Amino acid sequence: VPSDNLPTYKLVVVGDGGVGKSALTIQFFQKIFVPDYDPTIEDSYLKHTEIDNQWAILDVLDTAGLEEFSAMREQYMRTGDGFLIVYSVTDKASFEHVDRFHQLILRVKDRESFPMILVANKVDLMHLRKITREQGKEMATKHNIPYIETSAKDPPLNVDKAFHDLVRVIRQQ
Amino acid sequence: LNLDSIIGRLLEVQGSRPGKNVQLTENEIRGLCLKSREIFLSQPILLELEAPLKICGDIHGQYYDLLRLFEYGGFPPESNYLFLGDYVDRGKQSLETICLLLAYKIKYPENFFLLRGNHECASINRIYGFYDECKRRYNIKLWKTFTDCFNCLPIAAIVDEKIFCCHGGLSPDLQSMEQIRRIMRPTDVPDQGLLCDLLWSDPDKDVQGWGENDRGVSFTFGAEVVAKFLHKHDLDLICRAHQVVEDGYEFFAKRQLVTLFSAPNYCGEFDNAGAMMSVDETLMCSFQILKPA
Amino acid sequence: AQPGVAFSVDNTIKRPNTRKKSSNAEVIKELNKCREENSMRLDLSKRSIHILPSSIKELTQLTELYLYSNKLQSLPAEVGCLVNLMTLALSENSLTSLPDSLDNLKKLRMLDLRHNKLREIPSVVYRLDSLTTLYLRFNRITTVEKDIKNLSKLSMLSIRENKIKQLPAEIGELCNLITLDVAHNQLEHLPKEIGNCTQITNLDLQHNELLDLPDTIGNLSSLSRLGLRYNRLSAIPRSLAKCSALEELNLENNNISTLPESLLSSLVKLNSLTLARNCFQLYPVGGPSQFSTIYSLNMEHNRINKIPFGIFSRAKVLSKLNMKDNQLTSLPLDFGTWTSMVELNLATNQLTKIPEDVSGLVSLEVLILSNNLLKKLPHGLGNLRKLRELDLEENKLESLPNEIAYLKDLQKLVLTNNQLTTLPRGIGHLTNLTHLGLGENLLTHLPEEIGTLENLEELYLNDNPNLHSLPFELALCSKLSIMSIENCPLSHLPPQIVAGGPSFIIQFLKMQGPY
Ligand SMILES: Nc1nc2c(ncn2[C@@H]2O[C@H](COP(=O)(O)OP(=O)(O)NP(=O)(O)O)[C@@H](O)[C@H]2O)c(=O)[nH]1
Ligand SMILES: [Cl-]
Ligand SMILES: [Cl-]
Ligand SMILES: [Mg+2]
Ligand SMILES: [Mn+2]
Ligand SMILES: [Mn+2]
Ligand code: NA
Ligand code: NA
Repeated sequence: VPSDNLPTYKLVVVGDGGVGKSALTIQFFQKIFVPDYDPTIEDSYLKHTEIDNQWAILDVLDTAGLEEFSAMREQYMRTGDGFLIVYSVTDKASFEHVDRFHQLILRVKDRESFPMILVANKVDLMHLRKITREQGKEMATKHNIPYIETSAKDPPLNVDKAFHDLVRVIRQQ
Repeated sequence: LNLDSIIGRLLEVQGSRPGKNVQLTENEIRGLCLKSREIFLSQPILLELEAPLKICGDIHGQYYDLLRLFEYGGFPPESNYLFLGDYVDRGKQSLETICLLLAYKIKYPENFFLLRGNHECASINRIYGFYDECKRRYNIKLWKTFTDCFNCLPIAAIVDEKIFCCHGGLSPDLQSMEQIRRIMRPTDVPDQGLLCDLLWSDPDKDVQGWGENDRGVSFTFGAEVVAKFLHKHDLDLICRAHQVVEDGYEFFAKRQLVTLFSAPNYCGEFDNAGAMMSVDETLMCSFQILKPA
Repeated sequence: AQPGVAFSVDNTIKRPNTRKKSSNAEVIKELNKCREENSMRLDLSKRSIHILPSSIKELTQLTELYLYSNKLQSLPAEVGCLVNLMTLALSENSLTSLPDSLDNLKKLRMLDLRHNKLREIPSVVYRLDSLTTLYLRFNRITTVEKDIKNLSKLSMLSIRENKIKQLPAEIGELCNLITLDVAHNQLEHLPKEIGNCTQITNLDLQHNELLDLPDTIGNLSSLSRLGLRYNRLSAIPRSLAKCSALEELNLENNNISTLPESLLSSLVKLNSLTLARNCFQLYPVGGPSQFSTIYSLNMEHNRINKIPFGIFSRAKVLSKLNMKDNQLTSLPLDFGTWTSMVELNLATNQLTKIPEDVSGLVSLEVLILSNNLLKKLPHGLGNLRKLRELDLEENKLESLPNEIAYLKDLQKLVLTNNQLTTLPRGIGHLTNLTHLGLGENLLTHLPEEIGTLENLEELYLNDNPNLHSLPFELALCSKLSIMSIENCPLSHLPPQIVAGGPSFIIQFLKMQGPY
């Protein structure tokens, strides 16, 4: 039973197209893996959940990765309290565009630092992996942000932890 | 698939002694599941329906009571129908019940609608009858085909912008109707969350706000939660099922919510009546009662 | 006209029974703050706005207006004064119309009308010829008027999740379209003039009622994403071969029986082909160069009666083949040449034997042979040293070869619904086996070598009427968490113990055994 007048954390998932932003989000909320690719314009999801024995409302904004679908992306990012920067370990360009999304977050929020976590997705595709764990930790340390590896495919890996850790950053806990 | 022969054979036992089974072939039942599944996926998960319409609650395999509903309200397509789920389990003829409903869904896809109930779930109907009936009369592989079909049923419906329909009830996570549209199909029912609450939650006159449900799953919600939900979304009524009520229908929160249960003499242990709700084009709602026979 | 709920009960008619001024005061304050700062962007989203105040007419400097997630049924005519507006975001409202004054917005590029209640495209939208992006997803639209030709600058048009039955031929005048999404509608045909939209790279037609595709579809030479699943397509046009940038051709759930000969050979970027849920009785005709680029081939739920010889001779990267639910009675003679095959599904066919040259599939990790007519298994099955999953459910297997002990990587072995009486004593060499399904069989006993299955977690012995006892060595399976014994009498065990279930049974074997 949720408490009354709960805090809402507006989490925004950003990253290049096809990295798995929607699959991670649907896995987090519906606990299923969606194998088909349908490009996102914008979708939002809401749940009440208890993190570290503190109740919270999680409003997750799932944004567009494709440039053709990316109109109004900055407005949806402007409303966020924290960000998941997602890239696919099988997509080299998605890893190289982390710098661009890091800059966009700070620019849209008009701050020098902001809660964000680097998410390396699709680690279940070991034979197709092109970005090493060391490269990811180097990128995260360069931006002074946490690093986590996820997989939206069943059985899911670190999917709930990624969203919960971002809430922990926002709380400063 | 010859729909008319299947429907005719299902309707043949009208007036016979209660319990007389109908023998469809395994490939005929498989065709009903596969063809109805396609239609469910071709239609929204949040149905937007128009009156006139007749709305029915739990059937639970009581096939001859289902035939009484159609005889009273008019067999399709004489009247439009919306069922709120729980078609299998508990009763003795779940196969006949769901096969006729699926046949009508294929025959009249724009005038006949079926929502998902908490018993349209593999983990639930494995325990409470449908698995045993499928195994006894056919095979377990057919039971899995039903599960694939159930996993694509729509979850809720809104009639003429004013009546929100679902099997169970409200959810603390239900803040916008678009959240329902974002539920992906095919899907199983999770043990917790939005889709779970829509099929499992119950109203409670004693609870203020949200409370724990004695079912062990989902929540209970009070009258003020109902009032705030209707005001926020500009709705007039919540129409749900899920709970057995003595008169077949029962009001809640000053007639802001109604529970419909359409299985008279439920499980052989209750002395309850069944009811459907008729909604005319002006949204005037009346109740047709099935007394326990 | 909007009806309201009432109840005809008790011989009468009964009816079901916050701070709007305060909410509108906060909106007015946000409007004044916008002019004082002379900001070019106004965010009034998620403010429960039903009627937008007419004071918006003063904010003529606006280039972006965000009003999504409100309760707007209409927009005031004063919005037409915002002649500098470039973005109008109105998703998730209750809009049924738009004011004619919007034609003053000669610089509008983005109009987002997703999740509303439009029964038609508002007539003023057809006059906004400056638009480049138009979203109309999740409405109640049935008709696209011929006036759509006025929006010739559109590069993105999405009208999915509506009730559209036909598109006008004037859709061909949208020559600047890059993405066209008309999924989840009721289209039966596409106008042949769609071939004039030669810049389209993404065309989504999934979940319609399309009986065919126009022969002009090949004019979309830059098409890289094409959605065709869940339609009624009876054929594929030859011109589709010109769309050589297609990375995937998924035709699942249609009525297609053939493909144009050598069509796939022109799709040189094709990494996946799916012909599932169609009417194919034979493979796509055309030489093996048609399968030289795909990694996966899915042809489940068809009527394919034979796999041609040498069909995969040039399929070097084809590692997944799904042939479930077809009409296969035998396998080709070069079955053993499928050395690239990693996952093979031959379930629900009429196979009577698996050939001995299956040993050539050394890279095979998943082999699914469920619902066939197998009476035995070849000895060459033991050469599949990489096999993790072997599914043999619903066959007529009367025995297992002793060479099954060589499957050192086998983790899941499903033998449900067969005629097995005993298991080879080499079954204990499958050290990685975690799942062993032996239900619906005729087993008289389990070999004592079952105690060498150190990783056995799930064992299924249900529906075995002739299994009267279990070996004491089964207690040596320390990870055994699941054991199904439903409809399994076990006569040689005490009836109170078998009624107590696997917990009492495993402990009996443990406490009444020599371990
Ligand atoms: N194997 C595997 N596939 C994954 C994983 N995550 C996503 N995918 C697949 O990759 C594809 C793209 O996923 P999706 O969530 O749609 O990507 P996206 O970031 O939302 N793209 P966009 O921004 O355009 O909407 C889908 O086919 C999805 O099933 C993963 O962890 N493992
Ligand atoms: Cl409607
Ligand atoms: Cl409100
Ligand atoms: Mg996405
Ligand atoms: Mn129920
Ligand atoms: Mn029920
Ligand atoms: Na959800
Ligand atoms: Na069909």
